[PDB]
Amino acid sequence: STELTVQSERAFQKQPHIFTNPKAKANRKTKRWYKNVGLGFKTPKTAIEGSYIDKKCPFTGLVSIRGKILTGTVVSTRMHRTIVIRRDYLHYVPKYNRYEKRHKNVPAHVSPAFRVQVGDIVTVGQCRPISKTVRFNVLKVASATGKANKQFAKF
Amino acid sequence: GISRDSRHKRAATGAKRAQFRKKRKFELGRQAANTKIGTKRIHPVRTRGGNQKFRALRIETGNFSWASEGVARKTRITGVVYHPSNNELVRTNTLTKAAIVQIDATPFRQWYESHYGQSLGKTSKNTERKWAARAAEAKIEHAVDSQFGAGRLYAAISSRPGQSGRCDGYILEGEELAFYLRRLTAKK
Amino acid sequence: ARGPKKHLKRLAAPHHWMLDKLSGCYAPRPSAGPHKLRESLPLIVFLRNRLKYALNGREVKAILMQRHVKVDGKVRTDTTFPAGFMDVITLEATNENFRLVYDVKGRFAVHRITDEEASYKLAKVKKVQLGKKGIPYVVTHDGRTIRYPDPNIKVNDTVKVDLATGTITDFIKFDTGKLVYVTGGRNLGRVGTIVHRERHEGGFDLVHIKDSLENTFVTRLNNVFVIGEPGRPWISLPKGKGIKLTISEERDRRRAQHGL
Amino acid sequence: PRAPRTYSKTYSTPKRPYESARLDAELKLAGEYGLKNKREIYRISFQLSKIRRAARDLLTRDEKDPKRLFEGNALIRRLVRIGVLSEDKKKLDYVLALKVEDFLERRLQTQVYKLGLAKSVHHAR
RNA sequence: UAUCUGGUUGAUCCUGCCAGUAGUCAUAUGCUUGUCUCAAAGAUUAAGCCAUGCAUGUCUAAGUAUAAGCAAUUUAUACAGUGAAACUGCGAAUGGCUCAUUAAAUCAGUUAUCGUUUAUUUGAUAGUUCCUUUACUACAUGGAUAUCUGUGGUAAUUCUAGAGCUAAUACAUGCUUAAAAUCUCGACCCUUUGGAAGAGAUGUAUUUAUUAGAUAAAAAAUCAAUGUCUUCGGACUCCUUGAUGAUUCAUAAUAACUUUUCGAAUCGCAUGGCCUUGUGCUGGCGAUGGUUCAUUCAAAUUUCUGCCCUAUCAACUUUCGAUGGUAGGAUAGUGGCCUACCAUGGUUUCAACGGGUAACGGGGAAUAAGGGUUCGAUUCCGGAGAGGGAGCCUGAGAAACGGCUACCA
RNA sequence: CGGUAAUUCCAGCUCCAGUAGCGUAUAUUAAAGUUGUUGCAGUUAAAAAGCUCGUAGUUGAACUUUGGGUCUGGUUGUCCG
RNA sequence: AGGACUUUUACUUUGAAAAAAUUAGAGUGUUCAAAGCAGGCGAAAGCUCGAAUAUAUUAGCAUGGAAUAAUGGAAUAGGACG
RNA sequence: ACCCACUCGGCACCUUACGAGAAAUCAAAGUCUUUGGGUUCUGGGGGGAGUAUGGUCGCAAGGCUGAAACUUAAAGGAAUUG
RNA sequence: GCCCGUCGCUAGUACCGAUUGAAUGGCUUAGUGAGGCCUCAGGAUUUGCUUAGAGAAGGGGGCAACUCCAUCUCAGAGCGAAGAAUCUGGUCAAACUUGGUCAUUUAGAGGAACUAAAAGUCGUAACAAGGUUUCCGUAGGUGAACCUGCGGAAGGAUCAUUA
Ligand SMILES: [Mg+2]
Ligand SMILES: [Mg+2]
Ligand SMILES: [Mg+2]
Ligand SMILES: [Mg+2]
Ligand SMILES: [Mg+2]
Ligand SMILES: [Mg+2]
Ligand SMILES: [Mg+2]
Ligand SMILES: [Mg+2]
Ligand SMILES: [Mg+2]
Ligand SMILES: [Mg+2]
Ligand SMILES: [Mg+2]
Ligand SMILES: [Mg+2]
Ligand SMILES: [Mg+2]
Ligand SMILES: [Mg+2]
Ligand SMILES: [Mg+2]
Ligand SMILES: [Mg+2]
Ligand SMILES: [Mg+2]
Ligand SMILES: [Mg+2]
Ligand SMILES: [Mg+2]
Ligand SMILES: [Mg+2]
Ligand SMILES: [Mg+2]
Ligand SMILES: [Mg+2]
Ligand SMILES: [Mg+2]
Ligand SMILES: [Mg+2]
Ligand SMILES: [Mg+2]
Ligand SMILES: [Mg+2]
Ligand SMILES: [Mg+2]
Ligand SMILES: [Mg+2]
Ligand SMILES: [Mg+2]
Ligand SMILES: [Mg+2]
Ligand SMILES: [Mg+2]
Ligand SMILES: [Mg+2]
Ligand SMILES: [Mg+2]
Ligand SMILES: [Mg+2]
Ligand SMILES: [Mg+2]
Ligand SMILES: [Mg+2]
Ligand SMILES: [Mg+2]
Ligand SMILES: [Mg+2]
Ligand SMILES: [Mg+2]
Ligand SMILES: [Mg+2]
Ligand SMILES: [Mg+2]
Ligand SMILES: [Mg+2]
Ligand SMILES: [Mg+2]
Ligand SMILES: [Mg+2]
Ligand SMILES: [Mg+2]
Repeated sequence: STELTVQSERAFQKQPHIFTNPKAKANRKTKRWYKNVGLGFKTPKTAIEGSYIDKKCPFTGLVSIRGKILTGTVVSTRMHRTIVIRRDYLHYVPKYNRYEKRHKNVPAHVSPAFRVQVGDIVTVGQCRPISKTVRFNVLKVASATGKANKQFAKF
Repeated sequence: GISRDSRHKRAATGAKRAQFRKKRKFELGRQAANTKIGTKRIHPVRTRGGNQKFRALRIETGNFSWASEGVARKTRITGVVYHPSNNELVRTNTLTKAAIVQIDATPFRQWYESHYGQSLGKTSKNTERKWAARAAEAKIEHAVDSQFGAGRLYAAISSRPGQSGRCDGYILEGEELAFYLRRLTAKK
Repeated sequence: ARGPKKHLKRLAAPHHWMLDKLSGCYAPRPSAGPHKLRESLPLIVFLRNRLKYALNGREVKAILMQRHVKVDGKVRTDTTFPAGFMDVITLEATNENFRLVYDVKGRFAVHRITDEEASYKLAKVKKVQLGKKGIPYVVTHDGRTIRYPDPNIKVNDTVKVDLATGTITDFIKFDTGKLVYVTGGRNLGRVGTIVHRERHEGGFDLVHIKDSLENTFVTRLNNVFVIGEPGRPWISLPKGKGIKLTISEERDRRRAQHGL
Repeated sequence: PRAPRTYSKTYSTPKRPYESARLDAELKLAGEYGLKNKREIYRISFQLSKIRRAARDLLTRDEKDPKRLFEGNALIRRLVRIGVLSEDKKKLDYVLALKVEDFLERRLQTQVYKLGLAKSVHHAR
């Protein structure tokens, strides 16, 4: 779901105010800026050496992670550059002393540095309002597959 | 009267929210500046908490910066050639942020001449020794020399004339220019 | 409400001003000043109620106007000045000096304190920043902006303002095993020693405090104010030294110390 | 708008309003101590019930529990200060055994009658 | 504050409801009514309509005094006293009332603003306004303007047109004023290690580019570039760096930019010291201002969870923004908040969407073995509203209504 | 209850209950184990879909270190100082 | 106090929090009480103790525990260590 | 193919209360005030009424879903004596 | 003994209902759209710089470039600066007209009912073997309860034929 071209749209895609000097003869790939979101969260090497842009990247973009940290399960990875996470919980009805299974759908913005798919449990972090509904940035794909790490059977 | 609150929008689910708390003053939105070229005419607007804002409609000259050697000069904007949002602004010569314009480019030219003196487009001993110590490091790339011979520089504006009132930006240079000229050749 | 609010109804006043719920519809709203109004103490409350030197509003106004009150070496002629925690109130008449420290019930108790030490004040460091032209500065809890501080003074620290020049006299570094005061919540007025300060990556530092009676509790770091070294407080602690005797122990104190 | 001060009821009429034995007992207590109405017995029964709810709640709590100690001995000292509970039975288990007649006995009416300066209960009233 | 009783039958045991019983900061009403304390009170229907009268104006020794107002006496040649009026400044956005709209809406608990504005209060905060400085008001720059004096108009309204003076912390301008260091440009020489007479700019504010804003730990060779000292082997040994969990943060630096913001032409009291003994030089305590950064009162948004009945409401939303992407505009600021072009998405049997609420949410009230049921218009906290709707000036703060504009009634 | 002896209607006498309060109306709570999670019933009193499959929901067999010995700290009831 | 890996929960103990008023409840002769946060004691010559506590059963934060209930490891070894 | 003994599963049956019910009776209608193995559907006095309306299925017949206004002190279950 | 239905009378409740009704409110197609705000213009008037030539009479403090002067004063003309009415395009959009739609009230000829009142009428279905056992589903019929046909069920009037 990611275009091969590093910039695909009409506007140019650059990290604002990080400049690579063309007159210089170092001729490294580019000058890519990055940061660590803290909380003992490892920045992915796919973001470290990657070539995407993703204005709203917790690791490379301007957005900062602060506030709530929510763990959930991916219910929809199939809309562009964003994720829909199913968070399940038990509401405690006290008149019966009984619990009640309930679910909420939290939109978030997964960076291209992560490879997500339906069913992955994801640790996500609070940030600024990114869109009308997304307020969280995907920070870790804990379960990449879960039960699909081993697929084939060849003794 | 143009509100920017979220109440008039439908909910994430899609329900039509009922009207509530008729829109306030801390939620207002003002008219677009849709600036033009020529006969500088900046109108002050008194916004929230004082803080004079400046609408910069009809702006002709502004500061522009060169990143390679890092030098800024006041120069004239001469039309807009590309806009990443809407080509309608390009046809109407509406100047907003991130628009791509042409530059008279003379001030950069004789700054280069008094700085390196390579005679693009085709003394005291102190200046001669400065140039000798420079030792022709001014190996600036070929396309900028091409439009120097043409005489009009390709620049991308970076200031917001709608808010700041200025007309500041930077010249396209390096792969930047590359990208956009492809787009321009798409237009051509 | 469209704009700021300038009225404080009597029931909405903090229960540490602890006024009478009758005999008045409103309560003195503290004007803007060095302290949060929820945490501060208006001068009218301190004089009319705590000291009873006055009788009502007009008397407090007359007292403040003729420049007998001196808050931290300054006159402060406004009725609802937020004289907050650790401020010094000087009355040249009766030559008396007070320092506002919470009694362990958690209230701004009347603390008559000597003239010699009244020259200075203590303060908690809430920020250490670099202002324009590269000048370091420190913001205390009073909002005092002290310029050119000691280079190794950090946040959450404590410092000793001379209160005359308003500069840096001495400071105490926040770390384990240090005498400390509590300035909010259930542990108001409590004084102890820092046993441990659990970091809690991501926010809301907590510190464990053990007092002289060997009781232990835990409090937020925003809520904490280092006051000196164990056995050597840098100020004169109020009567009781904030041990928080149990209600049964308080009853035993009432029974034992009793003469009529 | 000024902060209200809380008025509160001090009696509770019984559920069965026409119990013959209860009515006769109430009249006996009214005539013994010269009570003007039968609301007086309701008030004393309500006071006894409040004291008793507190006593049973404290009893439910575990022995040697700070709440039990503090509030229990507070209630006992208050009742022995009133005089209804004799010093012999300061135990918080005899406090449940108090009867309405005990609080009736400590009224200034009956005390003036006991001292003898009033030779009749209605004379005391 | 764990209780039952009368009624189906000729009679019985049940299921069952009706009725009885006790409440009710739940009202209404009937009949009575002596005292002290205390107190709700046009919420229910009509957020229906309003005569009339009040409900916000404000002056200190310290902004402006020529009222032809008062005091004219012990303080009075500009002025001092008191003081109408008016200009100026500030509040009028607080308070008070009502619950009409509103069902993830408000609100409650709990977070966030490294996503923003903030009069005031409190603490700090600036030499450069000179621009070629060998000719300027800085011992003080200009013009209006209310109040007032007089002429009116209208039937009337806090309706004001014309004329004549007049002021400011009102409106406009504008001066000093150091040194230092850093950048840039050179009248020359003397053969390199090239190194130097000298000239202009640099406060802050705004805008844009770029740089620094470091940091896990011992040694090398080499090549180039070429810097100091050389006791001419070569050594380079010394490099300064704050905060958070994180940043493009704080801050600093370079280049520039601006229809060029601020950097005291303001008041009161006391009027001391130096003698350069003159109105000379300096000089205290305050009051107002004033840029920026904090702090406080806050304001806006904002994370998780929590709402009454209903399926005789099962699919809802998107051409007109519905979900997301990017760029721009607007915003104080994030944000489909709006626009342009793309993607076709988002919610839902864990009840979405729709409908109803004689629903404002909550702290709480009644009731009480325990579990609960009902109520919460109203003394506190929030929200909303001023007949219904929209629109806006002033300010720090209003979509204000005891502020205006228009439509509807 | 009232159909010529009305303990029930209208009155007089006596008495009863609350008492400066009492009576009515609606609403509501306990009574209501007549909303039942604690805690209701379904053979005939009202009430087991005609039967079976079946998504969601609810629920779901057993099993993965149990023992011991010592030292030692508080708290008790110990016997008494 | 730093790199390093962290199976994840549900559950439960403790604490910080859940504004005051209200409920509970301590002290206190408003003449008693509803109440109120007062008051008390000197020799009468200024000296004083107060304005206690608990609960809120949900959501969030920290913390100790590991029975009960659920998920995950190593089966193609692409497993664990040196 | 019978006979004897045992066992699993099924339609059933006799006796009994030591258990349950208002009883008739039930070996489940027991293990229920000493109240909790999992789970689905249904009922809240009688009548109006399984009526009207609104859906939905059906060619039609009709099926599924399905009240209220109002009225009523009973309707009803089992058993006992006539 | 008890009771069932049709028809007959009275009061109430509710429904359907042609009238292609009526009102209110909600949205809404289409067409108008006040007023504010922004913008394009516009330019009454107020002004400042200028030498733009006069009378002013030392209209400088020396008959004269006054040894001109913040000089009397308009034709100047330019250059500004502020700037009202008016006005171009939007923008927020109230509201109007026109139909459409839905929701609630709202009448309404007439029709089909259901209750309560029990001393009307015609029968006597059910409760006993109710004198044809009863009841259920379905279909037909008929003054009326009801009858009949086909399958059931005992809540039957049999728990029973190894006679
Ligand atoms: Mg208000
Ligand atoms: Mg009960
Ligand atoms: Mg019967
Ligand atoms: Mg009978
Ligand atoms: Mg009843
Ligand atoms: Mg009297
Ligand atoms: Mg009303
Ligand atoms: Mg004024
Ligand atoms: Mg005066
Ligand atoms: Mg709704
Ligand atoms: Mg950088
Ligand atoms: Mg910065
Ligand atoms: Mg954007
Ligand atoms: Mg309402
Ligand atoms: Mg309310
Ligand atoms: Mg409510
Ligand atoms: Mg209402
Ligand atoms: Mg309110
Ligand atoms: Mg309003
Ligand atoms: Mg009205
Ligand atoms: Mg203001
Ligand atoms: Mg309004
Ligand atoms: Mg009004
Ligand atoms: Mg108002
Ligand atoms: Mg007005
Ligand atoms: Mg008689
Ligand atoms: Mg039942
Ligand atoms: Mg039957
Ligand atoms: Mg039945
Ligand atoms: Mg069945
Ligand atoms: Mg299933
Ligand atoms: Mg198991
Ligand atoms: Mg509270
Ligand atoms: Mg009480
Ligand atoms: Mg029924
Ligand atoms: Mg039926
Ligand atoms: Mg139908
Ligand atoms: Mg029977
Ligand atoms: Mg009728
Ligand atoms: Mg127009
Ligand atoms: Mg016949
Ligand atoms: Mg028959
Ligand atoms: Mg026959
Ligand atoms: Mg026959
Ligand atoms: Mg028959």
